[PDB]
Amino acid sequence: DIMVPSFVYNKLPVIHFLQEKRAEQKLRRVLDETYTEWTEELDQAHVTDAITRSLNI
Amino acid sequence: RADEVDYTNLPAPKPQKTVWDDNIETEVLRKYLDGLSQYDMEEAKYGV
Repeated sequence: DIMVPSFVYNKLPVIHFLQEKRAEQKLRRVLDETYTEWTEELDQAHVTDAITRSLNI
Repeated sequence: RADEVDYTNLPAPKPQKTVWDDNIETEVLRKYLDGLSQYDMEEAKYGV
């Protein structure tokens, strides 16, 4: 009725602070894993060159 | 009566690099057109 309740009350602020940091840590890691991915596609000039060769030019 | 001419001498065929008009169709094709010009110059130098 008295003792355990008081010590639970004492624990609340630190646990709240640590869990807020843990949540921020998760969000930070989520952002850090994001990285714009640029793709490379076959240049059309080689297509235009193969087109020309096929013509027997 | 001195030397007249070296009949076995031929003036080499002076090649000229083809120049393409500067449009968007040339900028898009720049590499391909440059390759064609290089091939033309090689053909002119070697003969065919």
